[PDB]
Amino acid sequence: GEFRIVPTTVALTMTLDKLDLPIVGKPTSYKTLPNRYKDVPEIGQPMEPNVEAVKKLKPTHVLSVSTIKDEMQPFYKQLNMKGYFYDFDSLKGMQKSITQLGDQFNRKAQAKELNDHLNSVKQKIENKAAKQKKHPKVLILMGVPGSYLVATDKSYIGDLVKIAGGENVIKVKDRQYISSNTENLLNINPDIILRLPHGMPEEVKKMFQKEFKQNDIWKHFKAVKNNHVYDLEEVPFGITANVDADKAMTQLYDLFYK
Ligand code: HEM
Repeated sequence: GEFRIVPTTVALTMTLDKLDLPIVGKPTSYKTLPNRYKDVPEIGQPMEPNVEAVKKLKPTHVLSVSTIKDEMQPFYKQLNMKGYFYDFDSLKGMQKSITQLGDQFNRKAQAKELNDHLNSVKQKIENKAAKQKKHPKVLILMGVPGSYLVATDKSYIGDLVKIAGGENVIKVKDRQYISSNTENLLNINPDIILRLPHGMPEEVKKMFQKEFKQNDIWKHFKAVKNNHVYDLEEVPFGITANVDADKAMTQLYDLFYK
């Protein structure tokens, strides 16, 4: 009858806190987790939780996200439990996931409240963006340890850019993040370049720093010449949606129009 839930991602953990739910394990993260989970044990990093540690807690439900569904299949196999891959790649997707979590875990009122808040902020920002005369063309880079990718409309940051009134210069939509070389970056004309870090932020920012100094293509971008290359904080600007999308939407709108 009772649920023993283990969220494997920081976004899921913060979502279950907004839903007023207890959990039995939590991800290993450098990020701030809700205070109420201070004492629950860590189960390893989101992308590779410890199979042995998760089993130990006798969970009823182990939760993951759409963004890494394929890379998580072996984990769930070894766990020998049902895969849960909540869509956290857009506001609409996360809204659906929140409703689903509310239904699964008897938190329908709490889910509706959070969804209503996020919907209200989204609508308000989209309303403001509609009234803007100009809309920046935007290139979004997602830096990970060793390399950087380009974010599409299918990624959370892509959705945020769209909501805030930006036009993503990357038009391909079949995956969330694409290689630095999938679309050619000489064929785009962005007003704004956004750089988001992941996994190892310190290493990523010095990597972006060195890339922009050493790869000749960047000096020629007008966003670079006009000082509109922005390094975004991984919190609220992460690799998936999170319940602090209200802050992310508001902050991005304010960066675009100031
Ligand atoms: C390139 C090598 C990569 C490395 C070494 C890496 C490493 C990490 C690390 C260290 C974390 C935990 C950060 C924390 O302490 O909270 C994390 C989280 C995560 N990563 Fe990556 N990452 C990489 C690329 C990617 C890519 C390409 C994706 C998929 C688009 C991805 C998806 C995720 C997701 C969904 C989480 C959980 C986010 C959350 O906790 O809400 N990672 N990764």
